[PDB]
Amino acid sequence: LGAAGSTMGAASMTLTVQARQLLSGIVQQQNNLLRATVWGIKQLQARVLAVERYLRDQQLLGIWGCSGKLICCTAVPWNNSWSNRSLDMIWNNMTWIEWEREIDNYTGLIYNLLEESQNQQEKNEQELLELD
Amino acid sequence: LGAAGSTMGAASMTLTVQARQLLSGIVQQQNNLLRALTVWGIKQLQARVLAVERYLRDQQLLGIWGCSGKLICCTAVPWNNSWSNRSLDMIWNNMTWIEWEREIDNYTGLIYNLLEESQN
Amino acid sequence: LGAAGSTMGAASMTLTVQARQLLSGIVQQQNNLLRATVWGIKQLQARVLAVERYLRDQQLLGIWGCSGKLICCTAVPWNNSWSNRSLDMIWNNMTWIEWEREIDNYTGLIYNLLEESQNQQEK
Amino acid sequence: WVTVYYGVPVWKEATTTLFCASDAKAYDTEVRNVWATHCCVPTDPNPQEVVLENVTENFNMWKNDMVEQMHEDIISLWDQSLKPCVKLTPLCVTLNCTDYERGEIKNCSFNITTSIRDKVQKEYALFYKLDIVPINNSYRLINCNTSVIKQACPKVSFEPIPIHYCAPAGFAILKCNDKKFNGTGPCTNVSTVQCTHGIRPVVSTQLLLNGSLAEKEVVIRSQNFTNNAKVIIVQLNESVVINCTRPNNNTRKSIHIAPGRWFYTTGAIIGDIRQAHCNISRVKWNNTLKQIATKLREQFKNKTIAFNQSSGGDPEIVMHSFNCGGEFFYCNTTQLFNSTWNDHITLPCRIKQIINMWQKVGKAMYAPPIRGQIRCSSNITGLLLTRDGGSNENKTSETETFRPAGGDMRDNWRSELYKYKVVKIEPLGVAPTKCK
Amino acid sequence: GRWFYTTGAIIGDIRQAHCNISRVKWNNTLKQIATKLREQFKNKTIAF
Amino acid sequence: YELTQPPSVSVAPGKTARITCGGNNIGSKSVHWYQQKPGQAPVLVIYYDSDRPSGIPERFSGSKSGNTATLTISRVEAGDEADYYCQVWDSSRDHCVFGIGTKVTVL
Amino acid sequence: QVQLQESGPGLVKPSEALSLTCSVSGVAISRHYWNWIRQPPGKGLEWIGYIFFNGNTNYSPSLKSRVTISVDTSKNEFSLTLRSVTAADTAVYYCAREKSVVEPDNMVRWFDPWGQGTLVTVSS
Ligand SMILES: *[C@@H]1O[C@H](CO)[C@@H](O[C@@H]2O[C@H](CO)[C@@H](O[C@@H]3O[C@H](CO[C@H]4O[C@H](CO[C@H]5O[C@H](CO)[C@@H](O)[C@H](O)[C@@H]5O)[C@@H](O)[C@H](O[C@H]5O[C@H](CO)[C@@H](O)[C@H](O)[C@@H]5O)[C@@H]4O)[C@@H](O)[C@H](O[C@H]4O[C@H](CO)[C@@H](O)[C@H](O)[C@@H]4O)[C@@H]3O)[C@H](O)[C@H]2NC(C)=O)[C@H](O)[C@H]1NC(C)=O
Ligand SMILES: *[C@@H]1O[C@H](CO)[C@@H](O[C@@H]2O[C@H](CO)[C@@H](O[C@@H]3O[C@H](CO[C@H]4O[C@H](CO[C@H]5O[C@H](CO)[C@@H](O)[C@H](O)[C@@H]5O)[C@@H](O)[C@H](O[C@H]5O[C@H](CO)[C@@H](O)[C@H](O)[C@@H]5O)[C@@H]4O)[C@@H](O)[C@H](O[C@H]4O[C@H](CO)[C@@H](O)[C@H](O)[C@@H]4O)[C@@H]3O)[C@H](O)[C@H]2NC(C)=O)[C@H](O)[C@H]1NC(C)=O
Ligand SMILES: *[C@@H]1O[C@H](CO)[C@@H](O[C@@H]2O[C@H](CO)[C@@H](O)[C@H](O)[C@H]2NC(C)=O)[C@H](O)[C@H]1NC(C)=O
Ligand SMILES: *[C@@H]1O[C@H](CO)[C@@H](O)[C@H](O)[C@H]1NC(C)=O
Ligand SMILES: *[C@@H]1O[C@H](CO)[C@@H](O)[C@H](O)[C@H]1NC(C)=O
Ligand SMILES: *[C@@H]1O[C@H](CO)[C@@H](O)[C@H](O)[C@H]1NC(C)=O
Ligand SMILES: *[C@@H]1O[C@H](CO)[C@@H](O)[C@H](O)[C@H]1NC(C)=O
Ligand SMILES: *[C@@H]1O[C@H](CO)[C@@H](O)[C@H](O)[C@H]1NC(C)=O
Ligand SMILES: *[C@@H]1O[C@H](CO)[C@@H](O)[C@H](O)[C@H]1NC(C)=O
Ligand SMILES: *[C@@H]1O[C@H](CO)[C@@H](O)[C@H](O)[C@H]1NC(C)=O
Ligand SMILES: *[C@@H]1O[C@H](CO)[C@@H](O)[C@H](O)[C@H]1NC(C)=O
Repeated sequence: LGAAGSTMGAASMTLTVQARQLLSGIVQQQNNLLRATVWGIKQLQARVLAVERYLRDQQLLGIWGCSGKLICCTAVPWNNSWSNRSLDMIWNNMTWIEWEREIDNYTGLIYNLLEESQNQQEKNEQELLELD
Repeated sequence: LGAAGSTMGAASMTLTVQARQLLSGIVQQQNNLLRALTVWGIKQLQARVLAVERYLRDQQLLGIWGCSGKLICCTAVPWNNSWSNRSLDMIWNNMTWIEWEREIDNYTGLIYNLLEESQN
Repeated sequence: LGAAGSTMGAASMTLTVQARQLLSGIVQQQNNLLRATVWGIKQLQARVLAVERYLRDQQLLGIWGCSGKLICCTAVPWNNSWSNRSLDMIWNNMTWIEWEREIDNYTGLIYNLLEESQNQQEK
Repeated sequence: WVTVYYGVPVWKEATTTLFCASDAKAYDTEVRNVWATHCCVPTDPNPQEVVLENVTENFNMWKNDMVEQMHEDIISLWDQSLKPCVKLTPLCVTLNCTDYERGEIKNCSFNITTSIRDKVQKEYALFYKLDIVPINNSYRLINCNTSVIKQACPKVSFEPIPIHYCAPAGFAILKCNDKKFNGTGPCTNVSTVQCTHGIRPVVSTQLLLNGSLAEKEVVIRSQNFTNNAKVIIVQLNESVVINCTRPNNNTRKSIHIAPGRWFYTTGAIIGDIRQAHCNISRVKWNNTLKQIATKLREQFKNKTIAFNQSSGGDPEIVMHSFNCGGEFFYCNTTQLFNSTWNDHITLPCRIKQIINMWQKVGKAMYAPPIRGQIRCSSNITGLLLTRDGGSNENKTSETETFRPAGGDMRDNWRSELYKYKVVKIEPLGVAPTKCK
Repeated sequence: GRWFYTTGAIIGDIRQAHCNISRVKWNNTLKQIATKLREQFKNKTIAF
Repeated sequence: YELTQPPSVSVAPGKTARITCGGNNIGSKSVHWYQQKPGQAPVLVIYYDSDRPSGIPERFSGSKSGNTATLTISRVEAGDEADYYCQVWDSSRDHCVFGIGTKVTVL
Repeated sequence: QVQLQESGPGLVKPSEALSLTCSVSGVAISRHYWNWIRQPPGKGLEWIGYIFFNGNTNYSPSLKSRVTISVDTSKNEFSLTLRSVTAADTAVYYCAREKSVVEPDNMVRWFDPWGQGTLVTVSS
């Protein structure tokens, strides 16, 4: 399932294979277990929520160009005002949970920049390249 | 769903944003988190199921066209001026884009399959 | 959507065209919009499950590294313990129905092996 | 440079809907089980927990949403279960009662609201006095002035089979396995589980009747000890066995009350009438209190501990209400608490059939009698105590009193959910890197 | 279980219910009518 | 995977030393550097491709280009004598690769 | 931040297994990857292998037929065993704490605090 007491660097060394277990868990296995208005409508609502959450994450990876990717690098630079720490403190002293909390306040900014650049400015550039 | 430039956003300026595509499949999650009585409950659940179904249908169509990974997708289909035409400057500088619906819904309505079936 | 009794080779030839119809949507275009208290709850259950099936197939293929494709060549070797038949006979004597039944008890294993071998691709 | 990662092991506190997973099979068909099997998920074969090395989390027994969800499923199911059963409204008429401790059991002459022919017919039934209002010798049933009283259906069994609560995918339950956790604050030794252990949905007040035990010693937990108005939940590390009986051989009769429906009551008593007593060993009870008082004194340093008596004018709060075979025993606990500590036991009980369960209004369940005699037993595993308050003596008299009182069933559920928290998984995150 | 809630007695004298409005001059409504008066049977005296 | 590195280089005191390595796709894979004093465990001098960790003098800096990589030490001191190593991680094998170590002498 | 402490048998015979243990007095074993590095006298550095407490382990190909690594998080220590250790395996065996940054296809790792190493002599 995971660890998360580990630092970002260590935890992520296995992201390639830890991911695709968490992903799998969202859709597979539980739905075989469940093949059986108290425990009626509630289960239907739970199924709907799981689907909605799943699609949200896939849509964002898609909008940011990380289609089928677990790790993806894009053209947006890091703004040093956010977590103005050395690269090592971020990757080797802090854990993923601590990290997400520190930059929770910049999530909207990061996501907006990712959308403006990746697959947006980038695709207008591709339409121009394909004109010939 | 800011829709800045929904009318006369040149047409080409609308395309520098395309930021309203992250609402129909996402804001519903936020609405459900805020909520977290069948008289209202069934209808609201039906609305949620439909919003998902509509989202997926558009994704399936983009998949068939070979456009699922793109926000902007150029396909190998010539535009047919017998349906509708004007100069490209008018098209790209003055957005409405409704004049095309009767004809396009049949032209591209069919081509999405023809194109992929005969692509190579 | 016939040729069910045809051999695997014959049925998979041009699998893509047959597949586009099967995959035009589970419900094609929302039951081609033709269809657009207990009766209601039973139908919501049916619709939700159709959505889950669609997504599960896409997710599993994505995990295996097969996306935007119908036919994918993977990193898992065939184990003769699953089946030890000539490549030619399974493809030109057997049908897909017969084949799927023949190796039905190895489905969980093969799928699990594919997830592990396909996930271990650096990424 | 911004790098986006998917599958990042980060979670946030969350509230969601949990699934009911039953314990193996109790799929009886003569009488269906209600708390278990009814619309429940098959057991997920024992998965293992995952310990998260060095992950510490903040757990809180109070304001724990899992307690609230258990509460809502219990109340909702209780009502859904009773809903499709016969109304006893036609029985809300004047009774003429003659009796047969004295008038413990009332022998009442009844005028039937006619069920079929719309012409008068008469019958009789025995009742316990606790269900009757002495409103010239005119008697009425107690809850007819509030709402519809419904008879529980004979095909439904309210047997408290343990239920496992399971997270929907994308969610997880964290469990606190730290030693002597007192229900609040940070916990180490945190693991992630798929489902909770089974919790037996026992409904009781003034005494816990079944459940888990403290690991090494009696553990006393409260939201705040200083505030006397908080409930102190005491979990024992040793089980004390309680034996309850109703040694009265009852003959059941069925009275027609509506087309398609019958009312069940007691027609006659065979042999002499006896009290429905409960028995607790003297030795185990005193040793249990000694241990509680010792730990309680550590919390309330240098004072003598008294437990005194339960108090209030409402039997639902004052007495425990042990559910034995489906009948409800309201028991006198004075003999268990009226003592102090400074360095068998028989309890009389009464039987009541019309109950506004959960101490609510607008409804009541009628428990039909059980044929013959009954016996049951259970493991107490814990007490609910409150503090008496302050005084003008400024505690120079010590004698701090911890009364045997509860009155809110969410505490029973809370006592076994203190170990669990619900979180949601958020797989996306970003970090600075040095690439494209 | 069915209780009817009704009125017992009136204490003190009995009096008619009423609503108060005071010296409202809604002449600006009439002027909007005047604007649309030309459509509503041409220019006419306005009565309520 | 293997790294290419010269056995030695000598420099005059006060001069800048150019200690180098190379190999395939060195541009794609980050190359970090270590300094080993005789009898001591190696100490990281450059992390990632050019980042100097605390405790390492400002005279130490690095750069990556093409199929080669360089450790630059300005104003060399007698105390800089050491064996300097390059290291890369081959992600396709988990093959941790060290260079031979250039013996650097300050005259 | 992290001080590592080596231990070992010193001299071992040419057919015996070598078992070395390093403790960590800095940080928890579960926070970082741990690595073993070999240095024969007169030679440069050779990587042996890495381990993380969750079972993610790997080795340098040159030693794969003879090597295993394990950790014990309850004593906050880790160890290396090399089987059939011969004269050619005389070396200083070092322990180091591994740090990293994760990039899409070029993962970077560093050995930043090092122990001082223990010399293992292999002879008759
Ligand atoms: C409330 O009701 C309960 C019953 O519902 C009643 O329970 C009894 O409580 C007393 C203590 O107060 C228990 O006393 C102990 O008995 C131990 C011996 O019994 C063990 O072995 C039984 C079977 O083998 C023996 O007996 C058979 C005859 O039946 C004989 O042929 C064999 O050769 C052999 O001698 C076994 O049944 C029993 O219980 C287990 O199995 C039953 C199966 O039906 C199951 O229902 C039980 O839950 C349980 O799993 C048990 O395993 C004895 O060893 C023990 O000694 C210790 O304590 C004394 C204290 O003085 C020390 O001196 C001594 O050194 C030891 O430390 C002790 O004497 C009794 O067993 C209970 N009986 C039952 C049936 O559960 C409560 O008392 C009632 N309470 C009140 C307040 O009313
Ligand atoms: C239906 O019932 C309502 C009552 O429920 C009744 O309402 C009154 O209507 C009259 C007529 O329009 C109002 O009279 C006007 O008051 C203007 C001044 O308003 C300010 O001062 C008020 C009084 O101040 C005293 O009390 C305060 C208490 O806190 C104290 O500090 C002051 O020092 C002083 O002693 C004050 O009540 C009022 O408060 C407003 O906000 C509260 C918020 O809770 C709200 O409850 C109040 O209702 C009110 O909105 C405010 O601070 C005054 O300037 C004005 O005179 C000019 O205009 C008239 C226009 O005709 C000219 O002729 C005149 O020459 C001036 O140019 C006038 O005197 C009165 O204030 C209303 N409210 C009350 C409580 O009496 C309706 O009339 C009834 N209708 C019918 C059809 O019956
Ligand atoms: C509650 O009481 C029951 C007895 O009715 C206990 O059940 C027995 O427990 C022992 C272990 O101590 C088992 O060997 C027996 O097989 C069990 N018997 C039955 C009928 O289940 C039960 O353990 C008690 N619960 C607690 C928490 O003490
Ligand atoms: C767990 O983490 C805390 C973080 O402050 C640390 O103090 C503690 O020593 C760690 N426990 C172990 C033994 O890893
Ligand atoms: C109850 O009272 C009736 C008379 O009203 C009598 O006939 C009947 O026998 C009594 N029931 C019992 C159990 O004594
Ligand atoms: C009950 O009956 C007795 C005996 O006839 C009578 O004295 C008493 O007043 C009656 N009850 C009431 C409420 O009047
Ligand atoms: C940590 O939790 C595991 C699982 O509950 C347990 O086996 C282990 O003994 C615990 N260690 C402690 C109490 O620190
Ligand atoms: C419960 O704790 C007390 C602490 O004084 C101990 O003496 C007793 O033996 C424990 N009970 C059990 C069943 O272990
Ligand atoms: C529970 O223990 C913690 C320390 O671990 C303490 O801060 C908290 O106040 C205690 N709870 C109560 C009700 O006193
Ligand atoms: C318990 O019995 C005593 C007997 O003296 C009595 O005074 C007390 O009121 C009874 N308690 C309850 C709850 O009935
Ligand atoms: C309980 O309180 C009463 C006063 O209300 C007192 O008379 C009695 O002795 C007390 N019981 C104990 C055990 O202290």
